[PDB]
Amino acid sequence: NKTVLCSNFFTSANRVNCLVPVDGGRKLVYGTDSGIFISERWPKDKSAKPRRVLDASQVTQIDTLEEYQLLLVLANKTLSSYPMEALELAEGQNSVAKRPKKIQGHANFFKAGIGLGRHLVCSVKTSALSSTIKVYEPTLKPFKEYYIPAESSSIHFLRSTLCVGCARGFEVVSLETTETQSLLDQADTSLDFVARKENVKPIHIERMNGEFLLNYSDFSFFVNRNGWRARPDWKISWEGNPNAFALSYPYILAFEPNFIEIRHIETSELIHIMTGKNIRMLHSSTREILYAYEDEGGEDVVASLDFWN
Repeated sequence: NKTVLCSNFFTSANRVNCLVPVDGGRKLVYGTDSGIFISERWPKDKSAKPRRVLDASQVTQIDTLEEYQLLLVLANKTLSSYPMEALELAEGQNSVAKRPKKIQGHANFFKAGIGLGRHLVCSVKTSALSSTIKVYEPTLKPFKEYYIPAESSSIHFLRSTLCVGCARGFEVVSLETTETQSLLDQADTSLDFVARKENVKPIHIERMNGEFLLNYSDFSFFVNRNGWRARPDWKISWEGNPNAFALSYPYILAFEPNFIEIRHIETSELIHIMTGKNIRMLHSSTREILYAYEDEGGEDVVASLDFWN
């Protein structure tokens, strides 16, 4: 099932760039080119509009550390924290809770995950050229920094290490110690299609049992750890150029700007294509996958996909 959550409020004036659920999924926080808004996921009153909570411009990425009651905001390349009370109804326009704390001045993307010891926030500067990675620990203090001689698409926490999606592939980087190694094994000949292509866009990594599902813009396949191929006869080549992925067993969903492609994880067969315009995956949780799309004219629409059997 697909359900439309909000088709009325966001428009061609000021589209939804990003979103994160808070308060156990009972509220949604939206980032746009002009501001940050909050609504109820299940409002009692259906004339309720999202409400503006922070002024901030060019908000391209947003997340939380719920344990530390921090809202994390990337706005016109500046990464900052706010306390979660910034979102309260009780707070007014000048209150000290809506004051940002600068974390890093210039950043292209970030990722907050558990990655030990403590748990963490990474900010990545990147160009065609190179990438600089900074890592932070709980009020937030710096911790470790890294350098990478390639353009980076993505970043993933893999227990004690960071796996960076960069133009040469997934490269594993050691939190304490080191230095760095590719994930895939050069001797595995069943992985030559990956090596054929240079360049690639590694986008997303997912654990299943003791295999990992690796998702790039061109293809998906499984490895074992030691990055040796698993299910060697199983391979998906995507119809489009997906920039995001989500797993909702037994389905794997690839989002590209003009369509969502849905495949069966066991058989690898095509189940459904959902066409549209300017499709952006917003957030994937055990609850649902939230995404946005343009509809005529000029509505911006927020929707939910949820699977059940």
